[PDB]
Amino acid sequence: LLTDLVDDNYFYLFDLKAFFTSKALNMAIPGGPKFEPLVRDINLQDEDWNEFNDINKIIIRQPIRTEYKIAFPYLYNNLPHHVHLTWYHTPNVVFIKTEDPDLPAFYFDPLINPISHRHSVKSQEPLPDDDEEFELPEFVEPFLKDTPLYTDNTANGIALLWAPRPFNLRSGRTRRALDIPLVKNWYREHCPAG
Amino acid sequence: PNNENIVGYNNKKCWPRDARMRLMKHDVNLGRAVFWDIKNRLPRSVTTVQWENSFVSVYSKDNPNLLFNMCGFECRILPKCRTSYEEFTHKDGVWNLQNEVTKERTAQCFLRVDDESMQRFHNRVRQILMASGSTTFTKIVNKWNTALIGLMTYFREAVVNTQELLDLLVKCENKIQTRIKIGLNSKMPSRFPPV
Amino acid sequence: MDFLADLMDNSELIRNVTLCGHLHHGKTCFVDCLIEQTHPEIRKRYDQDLCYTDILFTEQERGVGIKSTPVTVVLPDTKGKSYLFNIMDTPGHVNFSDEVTAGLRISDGVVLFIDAAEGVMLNTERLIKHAVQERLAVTVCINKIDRLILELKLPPTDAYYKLRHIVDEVNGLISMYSTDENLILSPLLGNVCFSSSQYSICFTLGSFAKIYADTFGDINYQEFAKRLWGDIYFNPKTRKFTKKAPTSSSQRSFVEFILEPLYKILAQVVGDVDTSLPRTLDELGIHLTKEELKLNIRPLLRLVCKKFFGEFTGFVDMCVQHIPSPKVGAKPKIEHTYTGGVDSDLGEAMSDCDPDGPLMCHTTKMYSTDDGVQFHAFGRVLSGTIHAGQPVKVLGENYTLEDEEDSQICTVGRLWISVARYHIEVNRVPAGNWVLIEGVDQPIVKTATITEPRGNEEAQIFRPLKFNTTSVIKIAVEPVNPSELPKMLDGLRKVNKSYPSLTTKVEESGEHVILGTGELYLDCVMHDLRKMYSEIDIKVADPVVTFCETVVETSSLKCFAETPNKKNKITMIAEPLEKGLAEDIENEVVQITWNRKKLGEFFQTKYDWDLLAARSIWAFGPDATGPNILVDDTLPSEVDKALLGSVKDSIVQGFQWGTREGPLCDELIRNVKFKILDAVVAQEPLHRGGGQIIPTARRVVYSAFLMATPRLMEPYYFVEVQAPADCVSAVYTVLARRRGHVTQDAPIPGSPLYTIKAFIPAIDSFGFETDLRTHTQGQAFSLSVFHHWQIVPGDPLDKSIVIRPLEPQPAPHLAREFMIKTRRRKGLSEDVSISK
Amino acid sequence: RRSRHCPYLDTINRSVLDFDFEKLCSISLSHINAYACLVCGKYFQGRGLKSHAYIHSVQFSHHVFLNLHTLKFYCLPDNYEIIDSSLEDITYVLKPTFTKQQIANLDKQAKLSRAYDGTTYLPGIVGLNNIKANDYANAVLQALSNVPPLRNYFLEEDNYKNIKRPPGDIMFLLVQRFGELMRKLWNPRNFKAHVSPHEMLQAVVLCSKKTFQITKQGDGVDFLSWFLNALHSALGGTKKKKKTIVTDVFQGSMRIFTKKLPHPDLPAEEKEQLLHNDEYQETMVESTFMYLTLDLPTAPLYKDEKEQLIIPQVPLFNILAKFNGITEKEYKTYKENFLKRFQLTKLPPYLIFCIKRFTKNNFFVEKNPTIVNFPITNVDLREYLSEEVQAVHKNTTYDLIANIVHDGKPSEGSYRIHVLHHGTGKWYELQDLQVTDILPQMITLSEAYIQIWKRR
RNA sequence: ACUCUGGUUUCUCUUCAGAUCGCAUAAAUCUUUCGCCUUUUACUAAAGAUUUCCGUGGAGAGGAACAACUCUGAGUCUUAACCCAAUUUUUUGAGGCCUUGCUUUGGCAAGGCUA
Repeated sequence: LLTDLVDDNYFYLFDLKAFFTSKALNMAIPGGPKFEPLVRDINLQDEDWNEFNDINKIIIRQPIRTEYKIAFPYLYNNLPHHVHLTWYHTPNVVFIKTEDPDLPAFYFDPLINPISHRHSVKSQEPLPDDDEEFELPEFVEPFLKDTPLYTDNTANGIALLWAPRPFNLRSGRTRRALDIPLVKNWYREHCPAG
Repeated sequence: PNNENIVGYNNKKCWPRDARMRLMKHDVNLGRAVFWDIKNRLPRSVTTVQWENSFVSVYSKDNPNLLFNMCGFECRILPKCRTSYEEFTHKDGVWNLQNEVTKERTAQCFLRVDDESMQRFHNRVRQILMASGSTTFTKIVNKWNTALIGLMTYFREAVVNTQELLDLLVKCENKIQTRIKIGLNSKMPSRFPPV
Repeated sequence: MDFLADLMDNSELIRNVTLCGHLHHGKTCFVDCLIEQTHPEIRKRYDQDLCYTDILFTEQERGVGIKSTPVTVVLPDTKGKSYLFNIMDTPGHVNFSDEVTAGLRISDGVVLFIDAAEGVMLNTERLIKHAVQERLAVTVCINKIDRLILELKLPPTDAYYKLRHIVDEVNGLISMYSTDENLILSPLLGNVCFSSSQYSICFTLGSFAKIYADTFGDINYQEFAKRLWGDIYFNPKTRKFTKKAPTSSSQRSFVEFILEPLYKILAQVVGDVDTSLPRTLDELGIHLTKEELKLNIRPLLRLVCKKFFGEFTGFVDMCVQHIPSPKVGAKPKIEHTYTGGVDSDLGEAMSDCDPDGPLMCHTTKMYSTDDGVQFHAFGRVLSGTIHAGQPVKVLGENYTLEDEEDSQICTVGRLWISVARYHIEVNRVPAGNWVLIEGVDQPIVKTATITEPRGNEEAQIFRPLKFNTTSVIKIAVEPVNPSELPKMLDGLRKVNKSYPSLTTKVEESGEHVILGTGELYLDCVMHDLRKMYSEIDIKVADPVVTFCETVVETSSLKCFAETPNKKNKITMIAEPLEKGLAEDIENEVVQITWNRKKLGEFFQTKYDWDLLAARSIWAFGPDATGPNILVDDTLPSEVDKALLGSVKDSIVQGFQWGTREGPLCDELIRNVKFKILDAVVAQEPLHRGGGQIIPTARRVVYSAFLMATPRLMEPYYFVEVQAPADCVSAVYTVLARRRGHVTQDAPIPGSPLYTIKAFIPAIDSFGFETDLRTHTQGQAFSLSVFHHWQIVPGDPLDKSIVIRPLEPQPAPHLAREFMIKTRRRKGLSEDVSISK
Repeated sequence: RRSRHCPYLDTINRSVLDFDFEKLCSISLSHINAYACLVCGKYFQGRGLKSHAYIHSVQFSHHVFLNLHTLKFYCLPDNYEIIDSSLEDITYVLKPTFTKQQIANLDKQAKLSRAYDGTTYLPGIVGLNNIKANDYANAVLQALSNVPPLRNYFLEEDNYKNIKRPPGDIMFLLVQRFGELMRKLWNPRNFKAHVSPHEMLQAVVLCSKKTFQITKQGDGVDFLSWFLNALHSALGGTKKKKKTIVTDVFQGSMRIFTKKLPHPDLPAEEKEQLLHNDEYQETMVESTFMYLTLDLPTAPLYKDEKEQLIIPQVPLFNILAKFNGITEKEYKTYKENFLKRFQLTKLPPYLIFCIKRFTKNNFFVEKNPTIVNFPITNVDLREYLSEEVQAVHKNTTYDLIANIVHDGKPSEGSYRIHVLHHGTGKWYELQDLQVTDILPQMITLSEAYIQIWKRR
């Protein structure tokens, strides 16, 4: 019943603000809904030919799609009233889910591209000159030396961070069964192809 | 200085954007100049000419279409040299204007029923329907027939290109048929024979 | 805040810091952490990220930094010594590099924020280059280190490898851009911070060793910090650090002592909050209440790290030990930015940074009021003290010692110390500080220089901002109601004031033009212009880039022009410049101020130019650094040099005007070399005035350019795309439709995301980001910046080309269509006859 | 240095030199160092090299320029100042200068001022321009133009330049620009016979909360009230300046006597019982006034006894029956009725009459067509004044000097003003830019809307 | 390791609700624009303003249950084996004498003498 998504980059120009802008612009997102024209039914829809609208001065490279007019509304159309600015971008959540629980929680799986250490590449960085004067006291140790690096709950707990709202929070308030739409996240996504 | 000559300018909204008059700076200025010149030579006390009730259309390098509304017909002339690849005679309401001296076709008048005449016919149908409480079916249909042929025999060629009029004729015909049906019985028939 | 006011008077305890980096790298979140440190009543919400600097509603709705926000706070260091930090939160989006440039001018050092999961992104490299070229101290703050733990799940050794790789790449970039050896950045030197602004993690080696010292004791944290990095393994047997690993599985000192504890702290909370978390907190000395252990995992991580790491002292140590104070950094600042230089009497006076002396305040940013009616200039006080109610002389950008007309006398109103959402109203501000100034709005457009109204006549202005990018995207604007044109013009001047890189100009056809860097930049400009300021409906034309004109071959005819009195004749030809010469001229590699000997030596050595031709250079480009060369090739035996030199200034001015406004369109002329072959000059000085030579010089420049085979040059964007492995094909498909070719697609080390580098035309880049994100389901994000000018395919002057009304033209028809439609929009004639 | 050697003086054409436009560069949209070309009349950027003015000079061969700020003439292609007494007239048109000697005798001279175009005109009778039917603003400004004390106060820029202004205040734009417009109107050497107040209109629009816009006309009385209040407020400085020029000229004092009336259904005995309560007793309120609002009687609803509709006629003293102790005027609010009496206490030196021609009925807004018969040369208000204030006010005779007349329907309103040229008995009707000599008898036959009277 | 601090659950009631009352989402009425139009009752779909309904939070009050069980916070958060001092006080070599100035005298001020 849940969603495989880890961030809201999938809902780019396909979120509540984007649909509000669409409806206010009397424009239809290809996968989005359609509404009747807003109160500005005949505001500038039938604007006649003009020296400012002259198609002879317009250079055509790629047609200005509705997505362009919704992503940058104040730039790509006139009269953007009751228009909501959609969220621009969130950094790509790069969480790597683990299929086999036997593998360590902190692990360099093949999905991660290897890091070139390049120690042979010429690179000189400051060194302490092997000064024997500084010696750590015998009673100092790295923090949490006794505690292990990871437990059996570490991977599952990390996976709970990148989870939908009911499962990313450890405590909440009870809701009546009516208020839980189990399929609301299904039609909020794009309709599958074919 | 602010280029406001385009604000109050009137053009025929009946035609598409690329079909009506294009509102360039030079030609809008020329049209307003022509109207001002014509209005100047008429004394205000004797008569007057209002810009709002007037329509001024130009034809230049920046306007391939000439627009005017004469006797309820909205005509748009388009020379064969401008935007016209070749002539199609399949369209009924297009007049093949022909150069008399050279005996050759040079332009095409695209006819269309004026919106004022549309509104006049619709109001006539509304008046017929309203005065039908005691009117017999024969008199209602006779008034319909008279008004309809008065419209059609006038705009015989211009109705076909006028898609808004075709939908209006059907709507008015269905309205008077519904009037007769509800005069017959209160409940609407599921299907009522045209015979 | 009395201690804050008293701290302003000590220039040694002041840090002017600019936070810079790529888009969404934690700069704003870091400033939020600092404010939360200094303001107990301001606390971030559990789920909604506090954005204290993002005060604009556009920034809040878009979630992207747009304008720089100054923050002045008192931040204690490791030793508890409080300082006064002037922090600029520059936007990270590449389209808003103007705000970064404005911030760098009034700053002495740079804190570069880099995402830990991401590598060194496009804006990171660009801002590194800009900060190095602006002569500022560079310090790195590798942010979002939590990603390597809770998101990438890398082992601590691999996290160290990723951090080391980031540091190495930054060091390589700095070495490539700079020459100074002491610019090496390393956490051992204290130049690098590792931080997680989301979970309030911030530490250097020094601060974390200080944590050890405060916990264990009898440890020299300064000496211990010098061992907590690099391949310096720790030997538990001898309790000493060795460059050789004592055991086979021995870890680095950084991994063992820093990365392992961090991983364990971030792993006992996200997974083991229920059991073994109180034990770990007791082992760390952290105590949390019953109601604080009930928080969700992310607020719990933030609280635990705030308890364990406490205040932000490693960042303060970085900015104190490496970013110079205004007194220390004043001399390079004056040497770089001031026109007169440090040699002048004021230049010597500026280096002292005396709070009492000649007031010279340089403002690079202008912030609007709530209603938008009034603007407050913001800048650094480089000498003297400004006061409220004090009249000032407000120099412009064209102000010189001769004209003295660009300046204007104004009365300084209320003064403020700006901290994002609130401002501390002050009565005076000493030198070396940042101040909000009111009552100075009218004479200030873009940058400005403020001096005392009387007593200072040597005062020149500071050099205007040299932005890292050129605004090439052009949009036309007209009001819906033509009667409201004055309101739109007022809005245009307001947005010109509020945007450093904005350029509002009027074409000969009356079309108002706005120049921008990208889609987001112009979208924000238009949103401002509509909502604030003008408060009227405005129509926007389809965006169109600005072109440049060049010649691909030498002119086949010796073009000539004559003055109206026909007493002067100039013969000139135009040929293309050598490859890379225009770029060198634009990049200020060679200047007009150079003596002729060094210029000739450079041109002969690096370009194989003849000594006679190299020493005959007269002027450069439309402007001082314009990419055009005027060479006096007249034979001395034929034309007298002294007679010719009498009109040298006039012909140079005509050349500059002609290269500014090209023949083909009203566009800049680029990459063209002009040779003066024959120049008949009248002897009487009345007939050889400027009003005669300048139009003749412009006409001969036009004729020489037209006869030489002309071409249109269009701007090309450089695009960096963050996409996974499976989305690279979609990026290729999208770039193919827009005349874009890919130069590099390399995987990011330490991340599964790829980086595709490609060049796209700026006129085919409209909607490119939207198409890329739609076709890849939002998994491919791209940033575009102007890189270079490229010749448009086809022949611009081919009159046989037929342009369709609403159809894209083929490649051979691109140049002709571009020139015709540019001329139509400009309001010029239909085509340019070669005769003119 | 080579002044007086300029050969481009003859190139200057004074016909196209209109300084009524906003001083902004034609390309850079910058108000700083705006240079006005004396050949084409356009404004440009600056004198230096690579400036818009410098490029324009070497492009159209326009070699003469004027600095709109420093009132200096420059030849940018050569970059040398032009100093000559022949061009002093242009600077006077751009920035008129009025001395005390010229101001004092400005009301005692009668000569046709000579304009460059060849059309004669007079100072102070110049008609303003209309921009999208803003005739109300022009009428109000001309009404204030005919006022000598306000004009003299605004003819000297130094009279208000050195006052204290709040840092966030914008009301001062209504003072300096108004003074500039006053100087332009009374310019004896103006190039044209008309003045177009573009900058003044922008100041009015900006200072107002988008009220009284240029595009849409507004009520004359409301605009005049706002203008007077803003002038009083702006000139008040960073303090409460009780005695300003506007206050000393137009502001007077009247006493309001209010007697609350009980509900009509209340019995007479209970009404008398409530008469003991101070709520329904007379209450004295002494409040100063900027103008006097005269309310016309209701227009006739039928025809006369001779089956011919007659234009209503009312004497001036009949609508002046207000503001005295005898007349009691009922105020029907939405809740309760009041009997508000008015008693004049302090006649201002100049009195402003605002006849309420436009009242909104239960469904729409109607205009009262009642015609007021008023002598324009001798009216005495000593009778309306109290016996206590008639001793101090030894002067009560008022002479009409201006009369704003509204004609037509409220929607298609047209504003015209009949100004009185001081020093002559002639009356001038100012309709937009048109100035027409109107006989004194014809003024009283028009629908008077706003009137100004001088004590003298 | 000291002493005082004094709950949780549940059922009602009265009020206040900013806040996603509600990570959910209905209906009715009115006024505008339409769509159907031929009249109710249903409606078409946008906007605006209301009301009702299904629920919710805080605070206050009154009963009941586990009322007896402990918290947290504050309070000073209160102890001896063997080992120690050149930067602030139980190990710290810091003593005395004289000169002359000066204070009403006492003394003070500076310098010199050491061992």
